[PDB]
Amino acid sequence: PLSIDERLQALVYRELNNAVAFNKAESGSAVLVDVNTGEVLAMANSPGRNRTITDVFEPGSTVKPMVVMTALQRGVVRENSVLNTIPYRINGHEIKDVARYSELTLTGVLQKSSNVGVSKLALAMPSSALVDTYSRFGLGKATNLGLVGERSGLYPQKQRWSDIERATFSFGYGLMVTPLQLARVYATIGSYGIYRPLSITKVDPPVPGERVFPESIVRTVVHMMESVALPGGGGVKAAIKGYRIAIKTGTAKKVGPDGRYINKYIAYTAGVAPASQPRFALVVVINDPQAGKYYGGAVSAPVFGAIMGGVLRTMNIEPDAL
Amino acid sequence: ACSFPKCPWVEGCA
Ligand SMILES: *CCC(=O)N1CN(C(=O)CC*)CN(C(=O)CC*)C1
Repeated sequence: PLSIDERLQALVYRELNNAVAFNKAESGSAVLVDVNTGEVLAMANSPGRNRTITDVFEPGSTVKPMVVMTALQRGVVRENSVLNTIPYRINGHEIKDVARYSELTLTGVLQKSSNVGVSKLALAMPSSALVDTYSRFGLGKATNLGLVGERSGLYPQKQRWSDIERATFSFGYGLMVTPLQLARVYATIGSYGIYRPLSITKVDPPVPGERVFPESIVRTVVHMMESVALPGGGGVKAAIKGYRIAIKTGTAKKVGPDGRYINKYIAYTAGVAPASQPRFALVVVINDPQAGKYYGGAVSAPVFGAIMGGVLRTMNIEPDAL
Repeated sequence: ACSFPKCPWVEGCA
């Protein structure tokens, strides 16, 4: 007895197919998860013979919330901390943001997706800290739904860490995830730190999970993430009238089997909604967009908003904005 | 140039 809700599957496929066409993209995937049960409510590939739900990509900015949660847990920062976000060098490598800010709050670090801010959190913690947190939220763990190429992503078992490697890991690079893995991360965010397996078969709630992160810290960062879908945030194009949403939008470049990059982009948005009491985790990935826009916020955020808004209406979720 | 995993391409930071 499958967990997929065919209403949600049909609107996910419709919106994903339209976004793949609009962006003149090779393909796209979307995965929708119930943050209380781990049930997969929708899971779509576009086109339907391009089996991209299990393709791996560097998760980029979608890991930044986990970096803020870890820094708060370790007491590197407090809830109202302000970071110095002036660009600087790590081992000769210039660390910069899209836009230069001299300083950001922790909310600003997510709103502006500050590489400078998250690098300073990372280099204030042992290299083991983010390795442990990412693992707690399921990165490097198999998903077990029975799909071709499924497996466990590309996750470091690293003995030795340069400063720049510690920083790029906090940015979400030098590791790879599947859409299913990332959806499970965001389901663990939506539950406020309860890790549950994905299911393509129905379960009866409540589903006991593994406590992998304190509720207070995860909820703190979910509220900070709301800024990303407000003006001046990287994910404003994902905003849904009537709802608070907690998202991150990001971009990777495609890696060949030689570990060399080619000039094909992977645009993604991951999120939970409604942010007041999450119901759903959603991941949308657009592969090789070719209509002159390449980044997550431009390419994948609009379809995140179209799909999540359609889900919230279909499932009669009460609007939680204002 | 960039390479995976030792010198990744990073959004917003050349
Ligand atoms: C802010 C940019 C950044 O951290 N990186 C990009 N970069 C490049 O060399 C471009 C591919 C420096 N980085 C390294 O990991 C050093 C090889 C990552």
